This record gives sequence, structure tokens and C-alpha cells, in this order.
Amino acid sequence: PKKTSFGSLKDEDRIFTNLYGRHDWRLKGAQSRGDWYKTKEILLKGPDWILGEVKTSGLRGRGGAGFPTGLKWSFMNKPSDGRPKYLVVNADEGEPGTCKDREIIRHDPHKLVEGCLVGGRAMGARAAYIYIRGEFYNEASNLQVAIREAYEAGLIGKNACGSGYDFDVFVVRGAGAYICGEETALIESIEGKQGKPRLKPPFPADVGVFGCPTTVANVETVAVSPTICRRGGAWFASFGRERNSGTKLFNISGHVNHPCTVEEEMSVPLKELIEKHAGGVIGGWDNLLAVIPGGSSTPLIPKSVCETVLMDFDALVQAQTGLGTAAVIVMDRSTDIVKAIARLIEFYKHESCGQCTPCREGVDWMNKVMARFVKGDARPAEIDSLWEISKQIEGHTICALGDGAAWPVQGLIRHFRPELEERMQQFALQHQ
Amino acid sequence: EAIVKNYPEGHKAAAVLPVLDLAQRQNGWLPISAMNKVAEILQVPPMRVYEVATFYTMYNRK
Amino acid sequence: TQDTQLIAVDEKLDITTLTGVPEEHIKTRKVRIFVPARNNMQSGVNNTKKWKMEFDTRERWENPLMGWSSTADPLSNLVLTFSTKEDAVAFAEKNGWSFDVEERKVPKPKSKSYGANFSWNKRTRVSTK
Ligand SMILES: Cc1cc2nc3c(=O)[nH]c(=O)nc-3n(C[C@H](O)[C@H](O)[C@H](O)COP(=O)(O)O)c2cc1C
Ligand code: SF4
Repeated sequence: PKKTSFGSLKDEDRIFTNLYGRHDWRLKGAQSRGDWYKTKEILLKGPDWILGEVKTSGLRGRGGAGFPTGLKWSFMNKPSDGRPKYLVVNADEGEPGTCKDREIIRHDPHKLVEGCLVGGRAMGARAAYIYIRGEFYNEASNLQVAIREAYEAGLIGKNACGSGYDFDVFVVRGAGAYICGEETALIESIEGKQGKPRLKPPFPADVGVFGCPTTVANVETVAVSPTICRRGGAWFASFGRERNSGTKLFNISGHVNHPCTVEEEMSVPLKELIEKHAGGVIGGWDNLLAVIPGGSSTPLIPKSVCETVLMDFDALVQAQTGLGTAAVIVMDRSTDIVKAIARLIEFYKHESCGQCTPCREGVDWMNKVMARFVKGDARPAEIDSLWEISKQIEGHTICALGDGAAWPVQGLIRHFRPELEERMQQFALQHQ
Repeated sequence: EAIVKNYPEGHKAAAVLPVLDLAQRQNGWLPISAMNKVAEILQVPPMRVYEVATFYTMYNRK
Repeated sequence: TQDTQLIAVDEKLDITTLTGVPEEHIKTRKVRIFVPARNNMQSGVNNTKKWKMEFDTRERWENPLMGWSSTADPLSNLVLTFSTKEDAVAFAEKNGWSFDVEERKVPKPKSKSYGANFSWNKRTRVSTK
């Protein structure tokens, strides 16, 4: 009735069986691994059944939102209105520490296109625009090879999978931006204009790409969608805590012996995951200083929090952080925490699209202030000023990049203020 | 033209990013003439083409 | 509702003979009743809510000395404010001044929608943001 000891998943329930590219990633290998099997029956079941089984799965947005993917995808169950319906798969993967999208695309692309096909059918979309980032040129070419194989096999195109539905997938390359990862900015960049995000009184379900309805979904979420249809929401709901189901991927990087990727069951203990899959923190677990749970946007937590925390949405939310993209970055006692965070703010300043004032001016201001903090040329009152500034841009920006840049500062301040104090005192008496 | 046909008719301006990337491949770096030539083929005003080139990092204006 | 030796004073109020204004500045002056328009440089509206009374401009020469803008019309800087046109138009002929009145210009309500910026068909779709 309850699998309290969540984690230690087995190979049978793993989705991306070809994660490390140890099997044929072409159509032949994907069909061998169990892809494109009874797809027509999924198509013939009807979009309501596809949406309904997603709610039973309790799938949450694996892109940094954690939204109830079933509820979100239900927004195009509305009848047709003359305008075409479009699906969009986010594949930017610009958040630091995030590598999962790269691996699925270049090692199991056929799952992705099938995900667009079943996803489009559920939401009634006409075509899927996979927005792969510009850097992933080899990945994009690998993705297109699978698309051509699917087109020749008759899985996609006119009468997709022999079910009457006509679905097409256009893989659109990026031109280099982290803000393109944002859903509305991605919708913007597809349209050909500058990649600034658009405000939302409206929503992509009503007004979106070319003005037609759209829904930006992460690569992982759509990729696991067909297997959810095959194995059921009940099978998917079995894993993970309540409201925390599924087997989210994990990108472990930083001061680990063997940084890697693993598709571990959700709500896994953080210590357990690092110990076996990654190999443990360099210099032993006691050498840990701080950990980035789910990417740069997610605030850091110290080792004391790291002692026992389940890797999921709710457990991290009560731990003053978020799951985000499950990008676990560890930082040992040899890591300059202030320098590392300042680099993250530097990245955010170099990636802000400059549209709204709080993100255009606040992030740059926070960059300059944090630069002084690294050198120590400041005063203790500046820490509080940095806190107020980070709150001023929080929730006042068009997209969640401003909140995505304010959280690391808030995370650093509330957990390493004595380190900041010591550095400033060190600067003070040195320059006497 | 295959790039443009990927997008719905009437919104051919969406091909600005891939087409401008194509000019990069056969020129290494895109000069102002390449950014103007992209405007003519795509009917987009040159100012909008200039916006895309400067915003995204990959486009080597130098 | 006040018995204070009340008498019928129907004739219009003609206090002009008491304000001491000379004869010249009481007929040949054409006052204007208007709601001032917003300074187009700015966008605030807090200066277009009270009716203003002003007198027509007159000669303004230059001094033989350093050359300020001299004048001989005392009713040049006099600007009065009234909260309603009726009060303003009543103060003119009560003081005995020929007036012209311009009705308040109310900015008509304009329907604005953010979603129109990205329209599937209509030419209102913008090319930049
Ligand atoms: C600055 C920023 C960057 C983002 N980058 C990505 C990204 O690279 N991939 C992604 O899937 N979602 C990204 N998102 C989240 C999207 O805006 C959106 O919420 C999500 O892609 C929707 O799909 P999902 O529900 O499957 O996560 C980003 C958001 C922000 C604010
Ligand atoms: S927060 Fe930054 S990236 Fe997002 S819309 Fe505002 S300026 Fe642009």
C-alpha cells in the first residue's frame, strides 16, 4: 500500500533502456526495445483516454515546473475553432547542470517522436515543433534521422500509424540562448522574432505559436508519455511518493568521483542516490559542503539538510528549495561557495533577455554586488541589501528567470552568511 | 525554401533564425550584406533581421 | 427659508462696478473657459481636472535696456481655477467679461488586448517585442 523506502529502481521499470547508447538507437533497436508497439490502439482509444490515464499516472512537469501534466494537457480538450492546433516540445536544456534532454535525444529519439505523436493526439494538435538548442547539432541530426525513419515506416505523417491521424514533427534548431528554454520565449523564438518571453494574461492553450494554440512540454515528459500509455498510470503511479510519482532522471555533477546520469525512482533519498549511482562525494560524504538539488534556479541546501532529504518536489519545497530539473550539483569543502554562486549570477546576467526592468537591471546589479562579495570588498549591511534586492526582482518579472536568478542569492545568504561575514572581515583587516 | 515550407503559410518570417543560420554556414561569419540578403528572401524588414542576429549568441557578426 | 427682509433681486449679478477694474479691461477682454490639455511630453492626467479661466494675451515688447519681456496688460498672468464649467461660466459675466467656452475633451475609452499582439490572421500581429 505504501513503498516507504522509495528508490533503488530496477531495470524492468526503467524507461530509457538505451540511455547510455548501449543498444541500437535507430528504429530497429527502438522497436526491439519495445517502442512503436500497439501505437495504433493508443491512437484509436481516443484523446480522452490518453488524458485520463495521464491523470492516473500523476505525471508532473519534468522541466522545472512540476505542474500536473494531465491538467495542463487537458487545456486543448476544447472543440475546434478554425485555428490549427500545435504541440511544442521543449529541448533547449539551457539550465546549468541539466543534461538529461541531451541524452534521450541522441540515444533514444524514437521515444520522443512517439511521445509527440501520442501527445498530439491527446491534445488534438496538428504538428509538433521540437525546439532543440543550437549547440546540439549532432543531437538534432540524430533526431532528424529517427524522424526520417519514422516517416518512411509510416508511423508519422499522413495516416500516422495507420490510424487516420495526420501528424508531423518539425525539429527547429535554436540560435543560442538560455532564455529560449522558457516556454513563452520558446514560442516567441519559433515565430522568428527576438527570444524575449511574452506576458501571460493569455495562455499557450488559447494564444501561442503563430497565434495558434500550443503547449510547451519538456523532452522527458513527452518521451515517457507513450510508455505511460502502454504500462498505464497505475504502473507509473506505483513509483514515487504521493503527488511525486514517476521515475525522474537525475544529472549528478560537480565534486563526485563519477558524475553521471541515472533514471532513479522519484522521492529517493539524496544521500542514497549519490552513494551508489554517482559514487559518493569526493573525499567522503563528510566532505560535502553544499548541494544544488535541481539546477541553478533551485536554491542550494547545506550538508545538514543533505543528511536526509527525499529527491522530489514536495520534500525539497519544505527544504527551502525545489526539485526543478533534478540537476544534483555537489560542492565539497574545497569549493568556494561564494565564487560558485557568483558564477551562477554571472551566467544569469549573460542570459537575461533584458525585456522587463527587474531582470534587466536587477540581475546585473546583483552580479556587481556578488562580485564584490567574492573579493570581500563590502560591509555586513550589503548582505541585507542583497536580500532586499533579490526580493524586489522576485515575482516581479515577466518570466521565471528573475525568480530563477534571485533564488540562488537567497539560498546562499540564508545558509552561508557567516562565510560572507568572514570574507568581508578578511578583506577589512588585510587592507588596513 | 524547404525551411520556409516547414512553417505555416503567411508566417514565413518564422524562418529567420534557420535561414540566417544557413548564411552563417556558407560564409563562416555573417556580414551586414548577409543580414540584408536574408531580409529580401524572407520579406522581413532588415531591422527585425538585425534584432535576431545581435540577440542570439551564435551568430558571428564579426 | 430665511425671513431677513427678503426682496426680489431677479436681475443678474453685476458686481463689475465694485471690483474697481478700469473700463478698458472689462469689455475688450475675451476670457476663455477651458480644461487644460495634458502636457504631451508627460503622461499624467492630474492637470486636466479643473476648469481654467484666462485672459487673451496682449502686446509684449522688449526693453530698451537689457531687454526683458515688458508688458502693459495687468490681466496677463491672471489664471483662475473652477471645479465645474457652470461655476466658471457664471464667474465671467458676473464680473462682466465676454467669454468663450470649450467643452472638456474626455479621452475616449479604447479597448486594448495583449493577445492581439500575436494574432493568427489579423494584421495587428507585431513584428517585435
Ligand atoms: C529561464 C527558464 C528556462 C527554462 N528552461 C527550460 C528548459 O531548458 N527545458 C524545459 O523543459 N523547461 C524549461 N523551462 C520551463 C518552461 O518555461 C516550462 O515551464 C516547461 O518547459 C513546460 O513543460 P513541462 O511542464 O513539461 O516542464 C524554463 C523556464 C525558465 C523560466
Ligand atoms: S526576467 Fe529577464 S529574461 Fe525574463 S522577460 Fe524579464 S528581462 Fe527577459
